Amino acid sequence: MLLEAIFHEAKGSYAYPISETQLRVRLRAKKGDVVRCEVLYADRYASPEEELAHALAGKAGSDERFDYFEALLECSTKRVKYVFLLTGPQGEAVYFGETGFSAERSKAGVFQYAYIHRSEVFTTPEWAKEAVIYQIFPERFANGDPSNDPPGTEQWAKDARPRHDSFYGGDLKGVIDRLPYLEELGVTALYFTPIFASPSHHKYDTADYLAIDPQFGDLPTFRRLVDEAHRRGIKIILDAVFNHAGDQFFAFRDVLQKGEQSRYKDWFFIEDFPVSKTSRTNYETAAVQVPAMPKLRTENPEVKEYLFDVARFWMEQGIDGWRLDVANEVDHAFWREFRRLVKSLNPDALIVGEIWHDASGWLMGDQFDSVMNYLFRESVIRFFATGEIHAERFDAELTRARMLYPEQAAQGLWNLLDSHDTERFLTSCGGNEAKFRLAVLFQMTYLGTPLIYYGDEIGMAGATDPDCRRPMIWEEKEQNRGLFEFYKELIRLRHRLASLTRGNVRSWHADKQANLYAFVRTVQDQHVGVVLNNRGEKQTVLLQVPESGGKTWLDCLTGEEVHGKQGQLKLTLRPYQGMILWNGR
Amino acid sequence: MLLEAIFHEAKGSYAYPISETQLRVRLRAKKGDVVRCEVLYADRYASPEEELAHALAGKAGSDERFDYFEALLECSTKRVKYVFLLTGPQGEAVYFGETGFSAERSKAGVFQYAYIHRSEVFTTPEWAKEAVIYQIFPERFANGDPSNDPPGTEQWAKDARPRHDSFYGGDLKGVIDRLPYLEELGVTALYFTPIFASPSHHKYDTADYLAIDPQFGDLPTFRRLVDEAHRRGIKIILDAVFNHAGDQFFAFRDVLQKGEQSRYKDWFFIEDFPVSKTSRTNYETAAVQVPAMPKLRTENPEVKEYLFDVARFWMEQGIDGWRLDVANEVDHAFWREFRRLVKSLNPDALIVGEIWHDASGWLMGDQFDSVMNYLFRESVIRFFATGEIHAERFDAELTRARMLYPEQAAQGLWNLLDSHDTERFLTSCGGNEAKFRLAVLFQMTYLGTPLIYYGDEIGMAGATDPDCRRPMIWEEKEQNRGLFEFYKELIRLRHRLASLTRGNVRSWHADKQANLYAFVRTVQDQHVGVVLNNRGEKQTVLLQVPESGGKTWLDCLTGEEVHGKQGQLKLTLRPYQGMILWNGR
Ligand SMILES: [Ca+2]
Ligand SMILES: [Ca+2]
Repeated sequence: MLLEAIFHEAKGSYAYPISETQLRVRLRAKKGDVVRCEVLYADRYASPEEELAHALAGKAGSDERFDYFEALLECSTKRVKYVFLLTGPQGEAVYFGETGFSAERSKAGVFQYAYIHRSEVFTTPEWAKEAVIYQIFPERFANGDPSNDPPGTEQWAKDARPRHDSFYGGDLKGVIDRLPYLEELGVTALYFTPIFASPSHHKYDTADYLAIDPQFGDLPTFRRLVDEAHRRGIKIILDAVFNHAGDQFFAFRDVLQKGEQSRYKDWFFIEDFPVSKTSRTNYETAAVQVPAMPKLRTENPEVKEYLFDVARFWMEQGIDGWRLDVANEVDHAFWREFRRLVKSLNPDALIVGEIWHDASGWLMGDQFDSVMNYLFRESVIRFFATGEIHAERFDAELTRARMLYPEQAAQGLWNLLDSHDTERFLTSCGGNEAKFRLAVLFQMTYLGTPLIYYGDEIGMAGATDPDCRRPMIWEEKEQNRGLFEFYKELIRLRHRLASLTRGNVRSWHADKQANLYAFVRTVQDQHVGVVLNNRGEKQTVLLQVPESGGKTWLDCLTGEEVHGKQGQLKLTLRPYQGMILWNGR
Repeated sequence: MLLEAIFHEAKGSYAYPISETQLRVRLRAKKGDVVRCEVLYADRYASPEEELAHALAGKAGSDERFDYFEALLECSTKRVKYVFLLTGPQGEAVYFGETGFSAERSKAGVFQYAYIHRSEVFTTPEWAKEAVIYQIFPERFANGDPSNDPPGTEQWAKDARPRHDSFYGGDLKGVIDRLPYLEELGVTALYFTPIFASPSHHKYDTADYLAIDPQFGDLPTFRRLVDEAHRRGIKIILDAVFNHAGDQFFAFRDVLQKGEQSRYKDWFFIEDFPVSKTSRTNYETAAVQVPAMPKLRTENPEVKEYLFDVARFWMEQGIDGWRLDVANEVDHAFWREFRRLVKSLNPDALIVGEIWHDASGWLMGDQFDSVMNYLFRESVIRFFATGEIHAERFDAELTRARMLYPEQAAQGLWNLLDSHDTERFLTSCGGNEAKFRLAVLFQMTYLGTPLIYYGDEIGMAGATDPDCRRPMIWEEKEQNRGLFEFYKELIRLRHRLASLTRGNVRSWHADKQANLYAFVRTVQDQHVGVVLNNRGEKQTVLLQVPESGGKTWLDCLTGEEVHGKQGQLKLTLRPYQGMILWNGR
């Protein structure tokens, strides 16, 4: 076995506590090099001649190139040292520890998780563990008050095709007026893109962090939304853009006028004076050469304190969480402290980040609760929509992203299909609803938090920005109530099947030919196996089902009962059909 | 090449800044597996059509199983994305990125270091980079004040062989009287084991954090010691026992008297009252069943604040840093805040921890400045002392550990040859002074901060505790002035050769048969080579030396001037003789 491909670390995503006396440990190895992984451990202060504890690490999954083994160590003393006993195909015994590899245990040394502090056990809000988030782009969701529509607002019709500068008048009132609809669907939370006062159309260049932009509504209106949403069981998540402020931001304005003599000169990253010029920026800004968005020096305590105050303000209005924008550019110190604050005001406030790359440094538990799961979108798009990859490959990408962070994070990653910055998934599937349904079926049964982009639930289509931001279709006649009802059912099943919300994920079957993928969600004794026939052909499949997990299963989508014989389940899936088999326990 | 054995991450010890605009990158792969590692990178927002910047990753070293490539990235934007270009022994090329591996650059994906904030750049005290520390065992260094000796103190003589309950009267006053000696030796700091009010002999069970143990002196004397030491260019480091307190601790005693009625019961970990019993305890303690050492709940704001105040008090007295004890058992949050307090009070205050296992998590730059290099000792014991490992193996251990943490930490690790909890190194050398001397030569020229155990410089000997805690030999005729002068010369050389304090390390030669090891420390244009012939026989060797690094060398220890001919250097070493070649640049 290739010893240089085996990996572990007493930290990060490979060693972390799930409670004060339970330590989870993961081990990576060349796919196929290890067939049996066991952990021998003991208290760190245990006598040398003491009997070691045993814990078998079951194989948690495999990806494109590696195998991952996982074990749960019981540590009543909250202190543990451990060494891996890896067994290969030809029965070779190799010990693995901090010192390195060796046929003799003692020479391998041992890994150590010094101590488990409860304040360091990754914890996220309970409602978010079984939530269903709904993204709302205010300007295009619903116009509840025409009195606030800016000049040039265009007609609200299904045949309307937005342009970069188009205006439809969507506002908060609109949302309040539609909560009944959103309640019917079963969404548990609403996620709003920036909606704070700004002079631009997109509102990412914050003019006043303490006020709702006039075109969307006012503070009194926002409070009404918060409450009305709250009694329907819907939480509110606001989008915070702390990485940079807008060029209308009061503090920035003082710099544009007082320059060097500005009480806030150190609140930003300014090269030299005069403070500005057209087409040329002499101060750091968002991305590259964007004068409207001067970068904020979050490292500056005064800046820190203001942003925190901004945070305090809106949490006082009763919001439930924040989706951080371009957070990976704000110092960790800030986020570590932001968390501390946000949680102190409301232990149940959610903190979701947006980072387009391995976000581990932010998902250890002392910073964000989760991040947008773009890896999930890439995988479902290339698998369900374009077909660039087959089911077995789909399985790989899926497994790899999953082993990225600790389980507490994986469970609350937002699984999006699209957003206001990309084309609508139905478009991605080329108008093929049969494909859309299977992907939605997956989205609703996989590990993570399902996020629905406004309108997709009733069949809205569209190209990328700005064709993805078309006016919400409210004409019951123009809506795909068929698809809508589909979401309802799925959201329903996900709320009653504890396994779909808080269970683990283990691949069940993968076939590059049949392009059929199946996985099993498990929590306690309940098992729910999802089978995806991503192929336009009626197919039969024989699945392995060890009798231990049950002898009878129910397909929650058809009520059809399927029985297993001698460890096998014969399933017949119509073109692009998905099955949700509950073990009834 | 075997891709499953190649490793990298956009964080930790494999990706970190060294400046606000410079990012170091490390990559490892199977030994011999890769021949060229290039880093192609650009700003995170750079246009897809722009050319990528190139960066050559030199092989920073290699251990028993891996090769380590390291490169430096120039990021003027403080934002960078990059991909690796790896070539095998057969010229086959492949890109390595976050996405995975591919012959195509784009399909490899790209690693990303989102942003480099100045507050996150690992920064350690400048004086610590070129320091030489002397570990003082208060009770056994010098007795300047007979009136404060503990009852039953024994005669201070060379033939004395300490026992567990022995006493000799060493105290702070003694250290003061001997400050001239330390100054002559050349030490720039003193490390004191615990010296705070405690009922026991060892003083690890803190009774009073704010007072010096009467047998050692009092605050006035401590102030005097700090001042007399400072004027001599010597700093003061105290040992902080924050993981647990003594059972005589004002807080613990209160709970002991009032049980659940005490306002300090939540400062400890108690399962049920009343609180007390011998060999058995109803409260968590350091290690296993140690009544006199109840664990402090450092997670508690009150407990946190007290120790932080305790710190303030001593720093107000003028100390230069702390040695944390069992630091790996207190929460990280505590340690991060400790650092902020400490540096705000004195940016040049050192924070050294003691972890007996991979300490990376505490060495990212937001916690400790470095830790004791227990690894160094291990390699030195087995290499120079017992000879259990040969020069090539020694090479591996040394190299592997070097790559364990970020260069800023690696550079300041405390490299000890022994301690008060171990036998003296000379004894480990079975009394062989040649074996001992050669080790000191390596210690005084290798990467990290040399830590001299009191008396080792004059040839003290002894088995592990308590025989290593014999009273310091002060009678000049009874001291080994040869050894002493040896340390002095090596210590003086280390201060003049910038390479020896601020230079990197590269293996120069490793011969398992001749048991000769050589390395070179480099900074700017200066190169200093160290050749150690760890054999009791006269040996001759041919070292490589391309004319680029010079053709002339000087043995700083002997003054002998050697010359390289045709890129080769002829060296003749005497038994256990070491050579320090300075290229005079
Ligand atoms: Ca409106
Ligand atoms: Ca004394």
